[PDB]
Order: sequence, then structure tokens, then C-alpha cells
Amino acid sequence: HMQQQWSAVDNYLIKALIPGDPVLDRVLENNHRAGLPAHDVAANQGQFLALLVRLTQAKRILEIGTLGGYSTIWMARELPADGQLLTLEADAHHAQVARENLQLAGVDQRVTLREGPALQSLESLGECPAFDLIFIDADKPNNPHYLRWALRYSRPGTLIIGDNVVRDGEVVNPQSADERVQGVRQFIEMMGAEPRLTATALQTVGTKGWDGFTLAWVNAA
Amino acid sequence: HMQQQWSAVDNYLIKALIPGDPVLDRVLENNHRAGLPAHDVAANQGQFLALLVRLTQAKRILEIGTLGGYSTIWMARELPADGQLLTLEADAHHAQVARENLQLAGVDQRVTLREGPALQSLESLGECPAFDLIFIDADKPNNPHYLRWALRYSRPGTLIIGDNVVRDGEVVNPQSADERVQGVRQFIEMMGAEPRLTATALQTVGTKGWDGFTLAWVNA
Repeated sequence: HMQQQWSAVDNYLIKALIPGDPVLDRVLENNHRAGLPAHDVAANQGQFLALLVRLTQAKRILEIGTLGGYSTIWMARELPADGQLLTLEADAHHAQVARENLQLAGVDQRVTLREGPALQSLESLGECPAFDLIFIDADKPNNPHYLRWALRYSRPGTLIIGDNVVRDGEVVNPQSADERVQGVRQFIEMMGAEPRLTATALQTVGTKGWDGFTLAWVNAA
Repeated sequence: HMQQQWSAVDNYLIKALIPGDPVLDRVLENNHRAGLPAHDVAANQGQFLALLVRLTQAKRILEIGTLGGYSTIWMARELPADGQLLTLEADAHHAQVARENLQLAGVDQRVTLREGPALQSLESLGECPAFDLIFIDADKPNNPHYLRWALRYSRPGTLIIGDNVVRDGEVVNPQSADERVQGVRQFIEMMGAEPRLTATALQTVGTKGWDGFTLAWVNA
């Protein structure tokens, strides 16, 4: 009932505002063909991320959770010639598919894909310069750990985005047995209690159903 | 059922993320006392607008549709010392409540409120500098005209925000009798046709129910 309406509105809005893109179409076709979980963002969400790159004037982006590289491509296209996007993927099959999509989209020079446990990769960064934009959407149970590393590699004005935080409403459940819910709640609470962050969250609907995301600006200490 | 879930999720997120603000509470209470239509953004939406001010590093903001000044305050608090927010409000009663609220919140010095028909005010500006952020949430029938003016007073990198574009699903109707819906449709289709804009839109839910907004970056 509500879903058909959300989809209809998304269809109208997306067709009106966002131009057709042959390479992005092919990226999504590749993901489905490879049998990946369909966790790709909707086109309007991708364009939103691209606008966040423009707004931050990002030259350095960190993405936690590559999947097939759909979000990666939306962001990476907006980087300057000397820009870099580091993206982390644990799954070998996802990394393989993502590598192919990065090449197809012509962003494989700007993007560095590090395959392995995301935390292992984060622990190995060493004296890395701060990132300008950080996108978090991997294994939810470890969300609070990702936030800690995000803060470590931030500067004043860095934007941190946390996707998929609503969990079909279960985010409000303080006694959930779901580690993904526990991780998201720890993440949100950590964020709210951190003076170095000014944060908000928006619930969204559309073709991908009911969900939401956090957006946090890093304050000067 | 769905609404109660959206409300519970909003209540959780807002309480977790956004510090209590007795002054903003009072602004909202003032709006209700004056009998204003309850069209104020939710607190998470207000904080979003405030982050957009930080992201654009805005020094000049244009808001079309003041109401009680609730969103005006969220934005104006983020302006630097040399910052200015121009807000346009056609309703005399609304303008008076808004002035009171801006003064209460201690931001009136950062805000110029121009009372009168918005289009007339926009016609009056002449050769002023561009705005860094532009927020459109007034009379929907006039949206297409507001966008033309917004473009006129833009620079490359200006962000244009159009709030309340979903019209509870009726935005999809190719032939509705509502002037608000047809205004929003012309606005969206005008936005999509303009190569000087890179636009998107997001549908939102929460305590204010189902709605959505557009976000457009002005190209060089």
C-alpha cells in the first residue's frame, strides 16, 4: 500500500531530476548477475552522496563496505584529478565484482580497494592524512568501532555518514537480540555523546523501503 | 501503526543526537500561541539545515517563507560574524511572530526580515551579491518563479533546497486540480531541465509524516 506510493514518487522524482547513465545501469546489472545482496543505494541517494562530495570539496574519501562499488562510483566521479577514495571490502567475491565495476566506470585510478576485514585495514593506516568525507555502511555490529576509527582519521569539517540505521524500526528496541541493532544503537549513542560531533539523522522512504541515515560534522577541538 | 513507528524512531534519534534547547522549545510554543499553522520543520530537519550552512560555509542565505522563524534560527545560528540571512514573509501576523522569535533567540542582528509579497521583494533586490544557500518553502504555486530568482542570485556551489515537495503522493498526478501540486511539478521539471543545476530529492518520514525535499547544486 504505502510502498507502491513510495516507489511511484521515487520514480517520478528520479526521472525528472537525474539523467540516465549507461555505466551505472551496467554496474547494477553486474551486481545482480554476480548474485550480490541487493544493498545498493537508490539513484537519488547516490546523487545525494555525490553532492556531499561537492559540498565538502573532498579530495580524500573513506568508504567502509564496498559491495559492488555502486556508491563508490557515485562518490569517486566527483573527486578532483588528485583525489583518492579508499574503500574497504571483506568479501572476496564482492571485491572481485567491485574491481570490475571500478574499471568499467573509469574510476579505478582514484579508488583504492583494500580487501580484508575492515578493522584490519583501518588498523594498518598509520600516519594517514584525515579524510574529508567518511561513509559507513558495512557490518553493523562493529559500527561503534568504525566510528572510533572515523574520528581518528577526521579533521574539523569532515563529514561522517552512517547508512542503514533504522533496522525496520528495531533501532528503538533496547533489548534486541540482534547484534546489528545493538551495534547501531551503540553507534548512535556514541555519536550523541561525542562533543567533537554535531549530528542529525533522517528517516527516508522510497524504492528501497523504510530506512535512514546519520550525518555528523566534525568540530574543531 | 506506521506513523507511530516513524514517531518512535524520530523520538529516539533526536533524543540521542540533538541536545535539548529551551529557547527553540519556546519559539515553537510561541508559534502555537499565535495560532500559526504547524508547518515548522522537525528538530532533526532543523539540524540538517544547520549542517548545510556549515557545509556551504555560508555567509549569505536567502529563505523564502519565514513562518515563525524556526528554521531561520537553526540556520542563522551557524552564520559567521560577517554573515547575513535574508528571509521573506508575506503574512503580516507571521512576520510579527517571527520578529519576536528571532529577538528571543538572540539572532535578529544576523537576519533581515522583509515583509511583503515574496516576488515583489525578489524583484526589489537589484545588484546584490549571490547567496550561498537558498531555502524555498513558501507558496508552492509560485515555486517555478522562486527558482528563476534563486538561479539569478546564485554562484557556482550555491545550494538550493526546496522543502515539502511530496504533497502526500499527489506530486505524481499529471493532471491534479491543486495549484500547489502543479506548482511543485513545474518546479521539479524546471529543476531537472536546468543544466546549471545538479539535483536530487529525498522522501522523508518521521513525526511530521511523509514528505520530501529537493537539493540542488549550482554548476559553474
